[PDB]
Order: sequence, then structure tokens, then C-alpha cells
Amino acid sequence: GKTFFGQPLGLSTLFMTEMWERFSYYGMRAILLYYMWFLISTGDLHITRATAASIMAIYASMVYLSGTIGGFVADRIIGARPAVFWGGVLIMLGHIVLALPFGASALFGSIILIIIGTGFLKPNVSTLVGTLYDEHDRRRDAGFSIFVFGINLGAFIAPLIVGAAQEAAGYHVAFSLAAIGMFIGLLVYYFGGKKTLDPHYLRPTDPLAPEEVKPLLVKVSLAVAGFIAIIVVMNLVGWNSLPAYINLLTIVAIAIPVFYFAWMISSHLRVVSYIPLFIAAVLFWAIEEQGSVVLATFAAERVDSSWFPVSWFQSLNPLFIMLYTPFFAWLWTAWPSSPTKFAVGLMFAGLSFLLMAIPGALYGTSGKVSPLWLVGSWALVILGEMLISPVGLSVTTKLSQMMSMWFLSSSVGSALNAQLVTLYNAKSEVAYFSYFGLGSVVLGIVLVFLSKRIQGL
Ligand SMILES: CCCCCCC/C=C/CCCCCC(=O)OC[C@@H](O)CO
Ligand SMILES: CCCCCCC/C=C\CCCCCC(=O)OC[C@@H](O)CO
Ligand SMILES: CCCCCCC/C=C\CCCCCC(=O)OC[C@@H](O)CO
Ligand SMILES: CCCCCCC/C=C\CCCCCC(=O)OC[C@H](O)CO
Ligand SMILES: CCCCCCC/C=C\CCCCCC(=O)OC[C@H](O)CO
Ligand SMILES: CCCCCCC/C=C\CCCCCC(=O)OC[C@H](O)CO
Ligand SMILES: CCCCCCC/C=C\CCCCCC(=O)OC[C@H](O)CO
Ligand SMILES: CCCCCCC/C=C\CCCCCC(=O)OC[C@H](O)CO
Ligand SMILES: CCCCCCC/C=C\CCCCCC(=O)OC[C@H](O)CO
Ligand SMILES: CCCCCCC/C=C\CCCCCC(=O)OC[C@H](O)CO
Ligand SMILES: CCCCCCC/C=C\CCCCCC(=O)OC[C@H](O)CO
Ligand SMILES: CCCCCCC/C=C\CCCCCC(=O)OC[C@H](O)CO
Ligand SMILES: CCCCCCC/C=C\CCCCCC(=O)OC[C@H](O)CO
Ligand SMILES: CCCCCCC/C=C\CCCCCC(=O)OC[C@H](O)CO
Ligand code: NA
Repeated sequence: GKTFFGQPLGLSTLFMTEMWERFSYYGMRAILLYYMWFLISTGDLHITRATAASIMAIYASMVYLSGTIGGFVADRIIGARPAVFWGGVLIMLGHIVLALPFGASALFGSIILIIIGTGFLKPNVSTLVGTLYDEHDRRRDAGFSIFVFGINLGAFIAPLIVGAAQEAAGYHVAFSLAAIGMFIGLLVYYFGGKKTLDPHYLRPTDPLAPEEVKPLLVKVSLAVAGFIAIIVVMNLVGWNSLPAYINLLTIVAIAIPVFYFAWMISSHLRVVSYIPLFIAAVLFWAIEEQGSVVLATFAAERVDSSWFPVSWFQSLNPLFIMLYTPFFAWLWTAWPSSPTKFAVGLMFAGLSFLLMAIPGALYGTSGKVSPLWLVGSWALVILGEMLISPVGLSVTTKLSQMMSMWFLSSSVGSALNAQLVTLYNAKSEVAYFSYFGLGSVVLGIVLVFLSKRIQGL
């Protein structure tokens, strides 16, 4: 029978939908920080570079958090297929906003649009992949792997294409390419979906019952009122700078999992066992998410890249994932506990940062070093990713609220980054990499020691 790599044909539509959406997202990620440096350098945007770095991290943190809500809105209110569509429209508008002839004044609107749009789309394209398969279809794992390959393909080519356009034709043209990529995704998604997706998913599959509407409304309104209350009090007492708002969002992103732990623990052994795994994932993702902030800074300031666009380094994360997956797929069938995998994963992340301490220690920080240092850094952190990422969902489910905590681990890690990356600068380079690299190796060794008990729990 006709398939797409052995899978139902609908996977082709969803593969390309996600590939082009990830193209738009990671094309933006690869130039947004440099764009803020440019807006800063012309006096248009009145922040420090450290705040610009902080923004990048909390942006990612909010995007991951937003994805924790989009499943519910689709399943219970609008349906999965319209969530992916309108989510894509919002993503597209978010890039259009940065393509328009504005400067710093458009940044917040773009960020809000992409936060909301990505939160609608990302959980719900993954849902639709599952809908391709009946309950006990054994292809299900294979289809999701092919899907993830589409994600990485889009992440790989976007910095190449969008980053080259940015240097040749300017930031506005480059962001317009991100919007067009999403537009392409919407075209394939809309017309391909009708031919291959079940019309059942045009509507919520668990619509709010009559008595559930009001409690939901009350709960949302109380949250909005509380948040706005905190913001007026912040402005009355004079905590109204941009870093003050970033600290508020940091606190919110960390509090949400902390309150969930307190809920489950006080309302038991397995849950206690998950604290060190969640912390290990948080720290892994912190380092991994710094590729686009701290390593991107290092790439622009300290690497000799005179002959190629410096945003291209952002292709190495997905490149290594793609290159490594055959070897790791063979390893998991030829061959370790998940707590051991997390600990070794954190150690590789720590090594990836220790490695970057060497060129400044050996050559000084005033010159430029070879791109191969960053190539080796991403090689190491992605090695850890191959250990932690394929199992993270599994371990957290082996042990609904908590299922979402796996996805929150990368939001918390990015929120931690919003604080940490403000410490990175030309003068702190070597100590920053040394401290956080060694610190992550040491905690990886701690988790190794704890790995047996956790295995029991
Ligand atoms: C099984 C996974 C393999 C990945 C391991 C990769 C480890 C990376 C080590 C760093 C090597 C790059 C540093 C060498 C370098 O910078 O060369 C500079 C020189 O070419 C310029 O004069
Ligand atoms: C049980 C472990 C909890 C995980 C928390 C992760 C670490 C969180 C905060 C560490 C912040 C202090 C680092 C400041 C620092 O010394 O950086 C060094 C460098 O910037 C200059 O020497
Ligand atoms: C597959 C299992 C991997 C197990 C690896 C065990 C740990 C490997 C290497 C530990 C090296 C950490 C040394 C850090 C270091 O020397 O930095 C010193 C520097 O920070 C002093 O300022
Ligand atoms: C300039 C005026 C714009 C007014 C906005 C109203 C837009 C109304 C319809 C736009 C056409 C796209 C709707 C299709 C849709 O609902 O997608 C969900 C599912 O994917 C349908 O297969
Ligand atoms: C579902 C969570 C929704 C949370 C919404 C609040 C998050 C809003 C923005 C993310 C943090 C970005 C703040 C910095 C920023 O917006 O840059 C604006 C320009 O710097 C203007 O100076
Ligand atoms: C609903 C269709 C949405 C499709 C994506 C929207 C992008 C469409 C066209 C992009 C045109 C934007 C040109 C960017 C631009 O003006 O460059 C400015 C230069 O810096 C100097 O003019
Ligand atoms: C965080 C701010 C964003 C808040 C947006 C969430 C919207 C909150 C409540 C929306 C109510 C959902 C529509 C109600 C509804 O469709 O009722 C139909 C029922 O299925 C039949 O009784
Ligand atoms: C921006 C978030 C602050 C809270 C405002 C969100 C509330 C938006 C809509 C709530 C309207 C109540 C929904 C009831 C409803 O329309 O259901 C109709 C039934 O389906 C009747 O057949
Ligand atoms: C949901 C309604 C609550 C109000 C809008 C939600 C936005 C949430 C957090 C705002 C944090 C981003 C602040 C953006 C900004 O430009 O602040 C910087 C100040 O202008 C510095 O003086
Ligand atoms: C699921 C629970 C959600 C809990 C969210 C609680 C957030 C409560 C308070 C946050 C207020 C702290 C922000 C103000 C602040 O830190 O100022 C930063 C700088 O010191 C100002 O210069
Ligand atoms: C599908 C594999 C195609 C070949 C690798 C794709 C390259 C994508 C991004 C490269 C990021 C920039 C790295 C620059 C670099 O590695 O140059 C190393 C040179 O040997 C140093 O002169
Ligand atoms: C268990 C997987 C670990 C992968 C091992 C491969 C990495 C082997 C050595 C990495 C050390 C990188 C430093 C190389 C170095 O410092 O050379 C610098 C030269 O001066 C550049 O000309
Ligand atoms: C298995 C391959 C792993 C390759 C990475 C090995 C990393 C091991 C050690 C690198 C740590 C270098 C620290 C450099 C340092 O802190 O020196 C400080 C100097 O005084 C410069 O301020
Ligand atoms: C010059 C560097 C100093 C040498 C450091 C290398 C030490 C390498 C590994 C130490 C790990 C200690 C093993 C403890 C352990 O694994 O416990 C066994 C159980 O499986 C733990 O749950
Ligand atoms: Na360059």
C-alpha cells in the first residue's frame, strides 16, 4: 500500500506542517538576538545586551509554558485541527510584525503573537499525529520518530536560509522569510488536512459540559486578576523596569512546577523519586537552551567566521540530532536505567561548557578562535540530549499534571537561563563556562550516586 515511510499518508501533511513551522520559529531564533543588538547599537532599543540575552531566554520559557495549555483549549473548546490552523496564523502574523518597517516598538507584539500561536499549534500537531494511528498500531513509535525528523529538518535549514538572507538583505527581509515559511506550512496543512485528516478533529473531542464553563471562567479570571494585581503593585513600589518583569515571569515559570510538587507530595515514593530527575532535566535544558543565547554571543564575538553568516551555528543542534539518531537507535536495540541516562546526559552538557572554557584560557579572550570549538561544544551537549530527550516523557509517565511537568522542565530551564545568561560577558567568559560546566558535571555525578535508590522508587 501507498505510505509515507510506512506510515499513514496524513503523516506527510503533518511532517511538512511542522517542518515549515519549525523553519519559521528557528529562523527567528537564529537572528532575533543579533537583531536586538542591532536595535541597541542604533539607539532604537534602550536595554543592555545582557537584558537582550535575558529576553531570548524568557521568550523561550513562555513559549514552552504556552504549549502546556494548547492541548486543553483544542480538546475542550476549539478542536485540534483549528488550533493548529489559527495557531499558525498567529505565528505568521508574529513574523509579519517584525518584517514591517518598525523597530523596537514591534518586539513585544511579535513575541506575544508567537507565544500564543505556538502554544495553540505545537501540542496539537503532535496530537494529530497520534490520531493517524489506531490504539494498538505498532507503527506509532516509528511515525513520531519520522515526525521528529521533520522538526529537525526545519530547524536545520532555517538558520542557513534565513540567516543568509538577513546578512544579504536585512532583518526585515529575513523575518519576512520566516512568515512565508509559516504561510507555506499553512497552505500544505489546510489543503493536505482535508484530504487526509479525520474531520472528527475539526471539533473538540471533550467539549466543556454545561456546568464546566463557569468554573473555568472564574479560574481564568482570578488568574488574570491576580497577575494584573501583582503588576500594579510592582509599579507602585517602583519595580517596573524590564528586568523586573522578566523576574516576575521567571518566578511564575518556576513556581508552577514547585506548586505541583507540593500538591502531589502533600496529597508518594515515585513522586519523590522524580524531583532529582526533574532537576537534572531542568539543568540539562538550561545548558542546551543557552546554545541560542550564550553560544550565539560567543559565535558573534569570539569566533573567526569572516566567510559565513554567524547565525548558521544554530544549525548544529538539529544537525547533530539527525546525525546521532541512527547510532542511538541501533544502541537501544543492541543494548541502562533512566536515572543513569539523565546523569550522564547532564555530564555531557557539563563537558560541553567545560570545553568552551579552554580557548579563552589557552589563547586569551581578545582574539578569535576556530569555529570547531563550537562544533565540539554542540557535539557534546547533543550527545547528552540523545540520552535524556527520548526517555524524558517515558520516565515522567512511568512514575496528567505531572505528564506536563516533563514539558515544563525545558520552560523552567529557560527561566533559570533568563537569570544566568545576564552573567555572561567578554570579561566573565572563562569563569562562566568553567563554573557552570563543572557545576553540571558535579551534579551529574551526584545523580549517579542516587541512581539506585531512584531506580527502586
Ligand atoms: C561520540 C560523540 C563524538 C563528539 C565528540 C566531539 C568532542 C569535541 C572536542 C573539541 C574538538 C574541537 C577543538 C579543536 C579546535 O578547536 O581546532 C582548532 C584548529 O583547527 C584551528 O587552528
Ligand atoms: C540542587 C541544585 C539546584 C540547581 C540550581 C542551579 C544553579 C542556580 C544558581 C547558581 C547561580 C550562582 C552562579 C554565579 C557565578 O558564580 O557565576 C560565575 C561567573 O559568572 C563569574 O565567576
Ligand atoms: C560515559 C560516562 C562518562 C563519565 C565521565 C566522568 C567525569 C569525566 C570528567 C570529569 C572532568 C571534570 C573536571 C573539571 C575541571 O577540571 O575544571 C577545572 C576548572 O574548573 C578549575 O577552575
Ligand atoms: C480581513 C478579514 C479577516 C476576517 C477573519 C475571519 C477568517 C475566517 C475564515 C478564514 C478561512 C480559514 C478558516 C478555515 C479553518 O477554520 O481552519 C480550521 C481547519 O483546519 C479547517 O480544515
Ligand atoms: C501563557 C503565558 C503568557 C505570559 C505572557 C507574558 C510574557 C510576555 C513576554 C515574554 C517576555 C518578553 C519581555 C521582554 C519584551 O517583551 O521585549 C520588549 C522590548 O524589549 C521593548 O523594550
Ligand atoms: C498572508 C500572506 C503572508 C505572507 C508572509 C508575509 C511576507 C510578504 C511579503 C514580504 C515583504 C516584506 C519586505 C521587507 C522589507 O520591506 O524590507 C525592507 C528593507 O529593509 C528596505 O526596504
Ligand atoms: C489566559 C487568558 C486566555 C483565556 C482564554 C480561555 C477562555 C476561557 C473560557 C472560554 C469558555 C469556552 C467557550 C464556552 C463554550 O464553548 O460553551 C459551549 C459548551 O461546550 C456547551 O455548553
Ligand atoms: C481574556 C480572559 C478573561 C476572561 C474572559 C474570557 C471569557 C470569554 C468568553 C466567555 C463567554 C461565556 C461562554 C458561554 C458560551 O458562549 O456558550 C454558549 C453555549 O454554547 C450556548 O449554546
Ligand atoms: C494578561 C494581561 C496582563 C497585562 C499584559 C500581559 C503582559 C505580561 C507581562 C509583561 C512583561 C513584558 C513587559 C514589556 C515592557 O516593555 O516592559 C518594559 C517597561 O516598559 C520598562 O519601563
Ligand atoms: C502557580 C503559582 C504562581 C505564582 C506566581 C507568584 C508571583 C508573585 C510575586 C512576583 C513578584 C516579584 C517580581 C518583582 C521583582 O522581583 O522585582 C525585580 C527587581 O528587583 C526590580 O528591580
Ligand atoms: C548535512 C551536512 C552538511 C555539512 C554541515 C552543515 C553545516 C551547517 C552549519 C555549520 C555551522 C557553522 C560551522 C562552521 C564550521 O564548522 O567551519 C569549521 C572549519 O573547518 C573552520 O575553518
Ligand atoms: C565519551 C565521548 C567523548 C568524546 C571524546 C572526543 C573528545 C576528545 C578530546 C576533546 C578535547 C578537546 C580539546 C582539544 C584541544 O584543546 O586542542 C586545541 C588545539 O590547540 C587547537 O589547535
Ligand atoms: C571527553 C571530551 C571532553 C572534552 C572537554 C574537556 C574539558 C575539561 C577541562 C576543561 C576546563 C578548562 C578550564 C579552564 C580554566 O578555567 O582556566 C582558567 C584560566 O585561569 C583562564 O582564566
Ligand atoms: C582527576 C579527576 C578525579 C577523578 C574523577 C573520576 C571519578 C569517576 C567516577 C566516580 C563515580 C563514583 C561511583 C559511585 C556509583 O556509581 O555508585 C554506584 C551506583 O550504581 C550508584 O547509584
Ligand atoms: Na560571519
